[PDB]
Amino acid sequence: IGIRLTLPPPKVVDRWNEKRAMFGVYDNIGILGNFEKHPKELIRGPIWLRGWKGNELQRCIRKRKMVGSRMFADDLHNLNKRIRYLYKHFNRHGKFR
Amino acid sequence: PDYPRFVESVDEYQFVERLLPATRIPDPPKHEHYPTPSGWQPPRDPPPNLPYFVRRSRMHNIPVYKDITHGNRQMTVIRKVEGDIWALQKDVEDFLSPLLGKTPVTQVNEVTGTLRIKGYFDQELKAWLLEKGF
Amino acid sequence: ILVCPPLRSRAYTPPEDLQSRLESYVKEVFGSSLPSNWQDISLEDSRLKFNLLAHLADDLGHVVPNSRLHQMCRVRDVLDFYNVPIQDRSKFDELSASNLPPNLKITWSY
Amino acid sequence: PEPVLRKVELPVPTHRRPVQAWVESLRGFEQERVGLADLHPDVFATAPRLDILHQVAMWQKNFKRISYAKTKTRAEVRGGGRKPWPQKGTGRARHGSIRSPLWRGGGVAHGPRGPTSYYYMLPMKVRALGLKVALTVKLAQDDLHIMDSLELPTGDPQYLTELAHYRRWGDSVLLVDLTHEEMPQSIVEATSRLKTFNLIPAVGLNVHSMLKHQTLVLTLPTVAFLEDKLLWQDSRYRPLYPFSLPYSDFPR
Amino acid sequence: QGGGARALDLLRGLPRVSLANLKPNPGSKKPERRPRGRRRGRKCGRGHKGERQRGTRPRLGFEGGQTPFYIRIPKYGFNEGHSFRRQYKPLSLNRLQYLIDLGRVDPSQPIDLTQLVNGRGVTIQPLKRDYGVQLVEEGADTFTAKVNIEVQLASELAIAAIEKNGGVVTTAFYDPRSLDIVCKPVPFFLRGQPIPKRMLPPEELVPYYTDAKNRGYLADPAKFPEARLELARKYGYILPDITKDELFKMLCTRKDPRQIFFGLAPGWVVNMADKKILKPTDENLLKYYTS
Amino acid sequence: AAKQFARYGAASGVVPGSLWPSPEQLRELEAEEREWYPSLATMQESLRVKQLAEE
Ligand SMILES: [Mg+2]
Repeated sequence: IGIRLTLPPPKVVDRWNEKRAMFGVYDNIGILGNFEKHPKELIRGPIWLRGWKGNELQRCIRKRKMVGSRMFADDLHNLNKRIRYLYKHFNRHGKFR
Repeated sequence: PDYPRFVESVDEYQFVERLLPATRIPDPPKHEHYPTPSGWQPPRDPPPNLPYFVRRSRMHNIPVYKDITHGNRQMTVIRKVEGDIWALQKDVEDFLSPLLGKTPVTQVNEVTGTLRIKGYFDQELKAWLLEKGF
Repeated sequence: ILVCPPLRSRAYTPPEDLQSRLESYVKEVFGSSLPSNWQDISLEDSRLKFNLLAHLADDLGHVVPNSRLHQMCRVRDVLDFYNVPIQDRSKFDELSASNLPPNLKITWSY
Repeated sequence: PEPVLRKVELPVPTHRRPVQAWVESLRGFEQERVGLADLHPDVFATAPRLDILHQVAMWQKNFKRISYAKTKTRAEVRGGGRKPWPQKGTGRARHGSIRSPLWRGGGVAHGPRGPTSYYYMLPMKVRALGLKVALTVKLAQDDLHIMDSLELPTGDPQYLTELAHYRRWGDSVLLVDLTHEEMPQSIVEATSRLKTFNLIPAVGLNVHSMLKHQTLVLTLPTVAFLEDKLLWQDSRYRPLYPFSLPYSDFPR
Repeated sequence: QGGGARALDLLRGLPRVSLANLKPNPGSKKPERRPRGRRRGRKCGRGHKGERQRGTRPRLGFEGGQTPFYIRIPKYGFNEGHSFRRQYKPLSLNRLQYLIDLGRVDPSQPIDLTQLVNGRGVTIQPLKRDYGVQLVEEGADTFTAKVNIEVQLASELAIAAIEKNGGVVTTAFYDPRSLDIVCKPVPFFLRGQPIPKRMLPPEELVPYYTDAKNRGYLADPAKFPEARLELARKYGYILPDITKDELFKMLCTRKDPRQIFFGLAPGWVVNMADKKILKPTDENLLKYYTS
Repeated sequence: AAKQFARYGAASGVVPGSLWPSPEQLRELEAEEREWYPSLATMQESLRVKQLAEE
């Protein structure tokens, strides 16, 4: 029970598909391009996460600030509750003070 | 739509160019006498004939730094060492043995070209490396 | 039709008359001004270095690699480089040609 | 045929001497030894810092990673508002909601909470030093080749494939021209049909590509560009504002 | 000669550096500690019951109910009005001399905030309520350069060191907006705003800047000869005649009190793209910027 | 638009006359200056009067 009885379908990786072969190209776009662009401008993703990092409370606060006016009501309500929950957790509970 | 009248000019733009900073640290001017009033000496030319080399920093100073950890670990670091760093260590051992009365405690970091000494010796080491041509 | 030459062997053996053939090339590139101590001639000039080293490569089929070019400061160095033989055999061939005892059998499934 | 002899433009430290590489060509199979190039020792003969390569390689691999993994907490799983049965009396374990992380179909206690960013920035000088080290390492291990240009006699990929095999260039080759727009159309046609021979402009050079490919091919214009860009970091003041704004001596 | 080249030639005989044989520097990657196994699981470092094991101990500074240490000390205005106090980045005569000796400040021309910032001699933070540089005396004995320097505050002994070498020093006020502009001209020019007027000091600073003993930029020029003579008598040097010097014209250059930059007037727009300067000619505008 | 002019100059297409305050704006600038930024003589006069009271 719990362990598969046949080998899984073999996994073939093309180590030289175009995505892998060109990975990292232009990561020095600033230092090699007269700093017209910053490498963070190459990051694609949510508008609230490009070239920025934080813990989960900071991300939720940042997402609420920037796209919160555009969120669906159920999702915005969950985000409000999540911020409140993390607010209590990070400010009032834990081993260290 | 009336607008305030203006006059373009190119003669006064020299005054704008005087305000722009450079990205490149300027090379120090030539001085009739050394050391300069501030105390700065340029490296010796031709470079000294030694197994190791200590390059100057981007601001043209000798790369000897004091460092501190734990609030009590006084340390002197010599950076930017080329060549044989184990020869530099022996010389620093022999230069500082009389001053301490014993062999200095040192770390040789071959990877980074850095010598680390226990104790503050930044002034003595600076004056001593400067008398070597570095 | 464009035909690429066959793959060139890396194996190299220093010729017996190396010093003589080098000395000839030295005089051909640097002249006969300083025949004495020709081995101490410096290769600081890049044109002379290229001429000397491109000649040795054409002739001897063995070129100084980029990692070593800066180390060819004098003619002593170039001579010492071509005194070193190179072997191009694989590890199976090297091992099988190592006087294996009767009870050592090496196979190769590659 | 006069040799192509490249000298270093930027001043070399007196205590150091330039390193050198054959200048080569892609115009014929045997067109090696077309010249001799001086290379700046501070760019192509720096201390071999593999620890710095790992730093820069990991910054490249991770700094742009956005994770999209996400789980629902016990707060976000559908329903689950009411207390399943009374606190006392039933002889059951006490439970506040059917979507606690103890229940099948419950929330996830400490699951991924994406989208999660991994953005960080190694200091510019570390990022510039990683480029030098990779170049120094390619030269030192005989994986660097300087060409005068990347022009080919034909745009046929098999030629470039056969040429690499003849010159013992390895399985993967990274071609660096100076500019994207001014790449020879022949090398563009050959590399576009290949997987392991990759053509990039100078501005796209990076530690991850140089490590992925076994062989690194640089035209001579690229070398001058690289020496200029990387040696600039060694002599520059600390900035007063982003280097994208006007300075006295920058750019060029 | 040694380890340096000994590493690159040692690399020639090693496998190729690839993405498969890299590693962080030893000591750079401390291991993660996870609450798993005998040593680190079970109670997992949190102890046994109480508030601490349950994660509910009181806030920082709470002492269990005893009136806490940080509350039972009396309020005292150590930090009252800290945010409106003016701060001055000190510039030493040791540091000034060093900047000149290394070529980062040019003594052949007037030295003001722009030249000190651009030579990376001082770092000014107007947002942290910096009002400029105070010229401090440290290094006065060994200071030899002759300069025409403009600062915001200057010590008498610093002034004596400047003037004993044949130099000139004036103290000038910069309001926080003018200070921000004078410190980073290029970012301001990229705003496309007319150069503003440099405001006057507030009342409490008007006496400092109208006083010749401070070489104030609003001080009476006729009173400077005496004040320069007093320091020479006080400190025992002979005041040089700077009118006789060839750089005398340079030594006299002073901005107008309402002027932020040498050679540029209030109300001008700097066009860095075309390298032009636009001057308004409307009378109302022109009267505003000259007033 | 003022920032676009500063970055690209005439290529921006901004009429440079729009860079200085308009007559109504100039009136507001001068009014705020008169209220909050007194003349040199006024401040000197104020210090003189204040100094007499203390003396
Ligand atoms: Mg039961």
